Amino acid sequence: ENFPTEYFLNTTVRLLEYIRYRDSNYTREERIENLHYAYNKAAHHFAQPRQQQLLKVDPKRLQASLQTIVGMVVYSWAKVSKECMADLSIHYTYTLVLDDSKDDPYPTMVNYFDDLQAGREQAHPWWALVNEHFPNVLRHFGPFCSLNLIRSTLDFFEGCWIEQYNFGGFPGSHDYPQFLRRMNGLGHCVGASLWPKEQFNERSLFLEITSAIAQMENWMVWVDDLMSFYKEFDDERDQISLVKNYVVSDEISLHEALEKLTQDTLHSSKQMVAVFSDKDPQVMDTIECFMHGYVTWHLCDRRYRLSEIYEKVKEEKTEDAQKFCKFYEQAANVGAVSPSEWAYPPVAQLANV
Amino acid sequence: ENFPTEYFLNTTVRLLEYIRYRDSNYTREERIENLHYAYNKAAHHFAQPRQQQLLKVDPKRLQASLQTIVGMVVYSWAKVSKECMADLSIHYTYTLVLDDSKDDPYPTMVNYFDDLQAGREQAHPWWALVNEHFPNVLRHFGPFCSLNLIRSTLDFFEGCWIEQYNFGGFPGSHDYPQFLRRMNGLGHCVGASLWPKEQFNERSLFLEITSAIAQMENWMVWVDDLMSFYKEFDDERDQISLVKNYVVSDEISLHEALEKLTQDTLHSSKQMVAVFSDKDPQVMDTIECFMHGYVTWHLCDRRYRLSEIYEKVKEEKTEDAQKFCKFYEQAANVGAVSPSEWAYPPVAQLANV
Ligand SMILES: [Mg+2]
Ligand SMILES: [Mg+2]
Ligand SMILES: [Mg+2]
Repeated sequence: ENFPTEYFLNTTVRLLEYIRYRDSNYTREERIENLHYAYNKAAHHFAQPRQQQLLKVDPKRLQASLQTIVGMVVYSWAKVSKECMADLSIHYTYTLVLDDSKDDPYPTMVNYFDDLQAGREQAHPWWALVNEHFPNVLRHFGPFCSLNLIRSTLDFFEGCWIEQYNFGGFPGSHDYPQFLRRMNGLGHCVGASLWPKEQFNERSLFLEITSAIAQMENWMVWVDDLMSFYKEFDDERDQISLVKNYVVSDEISLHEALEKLTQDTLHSSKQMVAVFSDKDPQVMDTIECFMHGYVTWHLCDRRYRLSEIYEKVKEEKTEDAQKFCKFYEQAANVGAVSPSEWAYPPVAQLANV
Repeated sequence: ENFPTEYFLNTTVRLLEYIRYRDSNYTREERIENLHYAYNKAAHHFAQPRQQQLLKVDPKRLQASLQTIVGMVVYSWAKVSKECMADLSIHYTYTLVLDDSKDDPYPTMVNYFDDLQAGREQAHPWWALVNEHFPNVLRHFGPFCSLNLIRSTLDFFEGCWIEQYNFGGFPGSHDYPQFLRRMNGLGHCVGASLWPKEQFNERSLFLEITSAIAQMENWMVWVDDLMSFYKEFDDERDQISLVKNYVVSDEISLHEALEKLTQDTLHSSKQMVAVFSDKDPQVMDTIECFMHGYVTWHLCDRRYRLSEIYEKVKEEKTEDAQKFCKFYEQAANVGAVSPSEWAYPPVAQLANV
């Protein structure tokens, strides 16, 4: 009934300690420069007439979606170039936006393969925009990493299709929940997009990169699920989250579902550190900066409402409460930025022009 | 080292006993009918000069691979049409060929996306043949199932790429083993290819089909990991396997890995029943025919050399050796068919003509 505040607090602090969440050389001024650069290129992109006409999305939602994504990319893909941040920001905004569509994909997918093989534009307008823009993203990567982004985005499309059914799985279908989360998680897209060929040699680091994808896929989706647990707790609109599907498919209490998620998240966090600590320094740096930035993004983006938790235990003398607050303040310290400092002008204004 | 023959018998018996292995998908006459029909069409396809030119494989290997796959398809896709069996046999023969192949995809995947988007033939000859043939397979399915086949085949390609490095994962990279197995397992391709639109309405059974894909993906791969353990054990190309990757990645004994696998496999089997038992009978039927036929195929087909094991423990007085031999005999009774009764003429002969 009530939110598991202490249990949530303990797990979150454990998660941050396990990943060695600490300060970086990534400054606020640098952040702002990156945020504005990525926002500005993406904003001009989505403001073009073709994009404005084929991408069915409410203007205010697009604006909010773009801002949250730019934040996610600039903060988590800390080592990539500005161009790479901008181009990845566009791709991930396309993916987030597809979740606003309730339109049945069936009719637009009947000739998917034949049109693809023939080089004809796809019937589904989202595929038309995404496949047209894709090269701007792939140009930053080698063939192996590119193949991964392509596959993950294709999986994501199928995941959105499945979700239109608002199905959490048949009771007893234990393998359904993760099958769905992987399908919609963009794990291999995220995992592989951390290695621009400009900074990494895909062939020389094949093993570390392949391993990063395998481990980051689960780390990223589970951390998102865990940190989204507070905002989703009482959301009666959101009915098929991973945790909620665990309840339905595994026939267990929400608490047990949360326990499952916590165990997987903490273990994933430890093996991440254990495996990459001794590997190539540049690789460990990218992985570590992703984890930290990804957490900071969740802590600083209003969408997750975690400030509400910080505000509820801000004066408790509990160990976890105090540790959570210190971490939170650390995050806001470098992540709490006013949108007026980078996200301007609005996409709709550039669209009218 | 030495093959855990003793434990191999223990696990195999447990699985067969739990699923209650019993193949009754065909009369001997029907089985021969389908095998020949599928083989004959596939044989004429692979004998075409274009196919002979681009598919780089030793004639004897192609021949042996085709017969192994015709058996897999006919034996497990018992409810689909002869045409579907044939077209699926061609597709899965392309994949098995790549499955044992040793090539570097890298150079021919550099312009993969751009060529795909422009409708230009792919540089990698395998993709050139597979994508050209694909429509003959997809015409049997609705858009959702088709999308699944496409994704799984693309995943499979990446899977074989990774295997080229003979990497079993970094010690402690717990997520690597299954990451790779799903990547190379063709799970969604197999699971989705069980629902031809001629017999099933993709929209009326969307949930059961999605569920079947999710659950069968793991049953399918795990069952093969267990049963194909023998032929892979000492094969250089198969040293990177789920079982052997569990050892390296999770730092555990081959024994523990096998027990882990069989436990998963038994659980997967249990939920398959629990979930589909009381669902649409036509769906349950296709699922049952696949599970039993899939096992029959592993016990009879050459590729898995399970006869060799039979010819060694047949005399042994162990209880497992007796259970295994009873099952092996039961499977041969229905599945042991002479190639001379259906696999003719040889591909090579049709090619020279
Ligand atoms: Mg394989
Ligand atoms: Mg193989
Ligand atoms: Mg195998």
